[PDB]
Amino acid sequence: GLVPRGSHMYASWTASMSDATQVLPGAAPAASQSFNNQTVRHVLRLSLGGNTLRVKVSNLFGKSPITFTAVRVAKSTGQSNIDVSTDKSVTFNGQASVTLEAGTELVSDAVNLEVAPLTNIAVSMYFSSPTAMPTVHALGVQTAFIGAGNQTAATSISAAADQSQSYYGLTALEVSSIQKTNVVVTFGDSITDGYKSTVDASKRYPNQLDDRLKTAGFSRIGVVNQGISGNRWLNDFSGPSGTSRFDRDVLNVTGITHAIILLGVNDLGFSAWLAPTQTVTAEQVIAAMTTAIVKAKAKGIKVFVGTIIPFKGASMGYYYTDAAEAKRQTINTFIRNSKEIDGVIDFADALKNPADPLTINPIYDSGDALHPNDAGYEAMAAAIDLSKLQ
Ligand SMILES: [Cl-]
Ligand SMILES: [Cl-]
Ligand SMILES: [Cl-]
Repeated sequence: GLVPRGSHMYASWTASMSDATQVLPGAAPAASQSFNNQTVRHVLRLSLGGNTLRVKVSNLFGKSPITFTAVRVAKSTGQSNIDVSTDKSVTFNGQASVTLEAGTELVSDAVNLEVAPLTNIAVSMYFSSPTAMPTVHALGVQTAFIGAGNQTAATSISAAADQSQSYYGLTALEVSSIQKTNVVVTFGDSITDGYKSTVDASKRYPNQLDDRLKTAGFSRIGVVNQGISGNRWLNDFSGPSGTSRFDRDVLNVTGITHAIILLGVNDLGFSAWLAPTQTVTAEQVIAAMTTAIVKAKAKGIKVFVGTIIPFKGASMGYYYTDAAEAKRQTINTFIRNSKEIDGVIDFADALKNPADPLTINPIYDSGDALHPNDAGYEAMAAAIDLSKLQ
């Protein structure tokens, strides 16, 4: 009959945050980008539609407060353009300006803009003051547009070479519905992030998963992306360690019902050359995984773990090694035999080279023997049984 009219918020799009100034042990410290009397217009693809939306802004890794002088939202018509008839002020407890102390995040007021699944909205931020921004999602696989002055309500951004592929201080977009809704969180590294998939093409594997769900009729099963390029389970860089960020980036995602966990290859590949002081074992990796899994089951989430895709050829002797291949096979065997998880997604089986299972299938090779191409990410999405996400 009639669906109960109670309304709830659901994560429709996400981006995990990193500290752009944090560097590998022994490296020279890095500077953060800054804005000064400028506007950033982000573009993001919504997984779930609904009637109102909220915007989550973040200063999680700032060293000083920042002040969002204005935040606006509108439907995207491509490039930096918006449909100004949909332009809306995003307020924070009634205010149009909001200050976030260092290490905090804030959800905005609800905004009355009806939006559809698999459509692009634009979130525009204006920083009047000189603003350091170390809280970023480094590789968005998506063009952001920067311009002088407060251009948050403009038809487009007038700049250029002032483009980025990051997200600055923007971490989540929630939308409301009365419908029953599933939120699938994909948690991982570059390969969940969608690195070497086509920019602005929405061809990350969670994008293609989302496409498959909507084609099958599940407009109310959302997929949100919580990858971080270069992420590791046991150590900071790139981005907060998988274990330290699992509470924020998986457990606290608004409305989470499912999780696909795919992380580890950087724990294996960093120790040859990038972080020799950070050699880890397959057992230490499995210990972190099961703590994450056990937490998520304790909260009612259905947990799926993906096998580590083959990566022979990926800088032989400097990322891939025989030690890494051994650790990868122990981890894959554990995943494949675990009775603690709700299910396995055999990404490795789906994507391996039939000529040589230790390498990625050449037609899915972006060319570096590690990262899939668009076809490889379509193949990852195809490997997932949609009944698991119901
Ligand atoms: Cl096995
Ligand atoms: Cl499956
Ligand atoms: Cl089904």
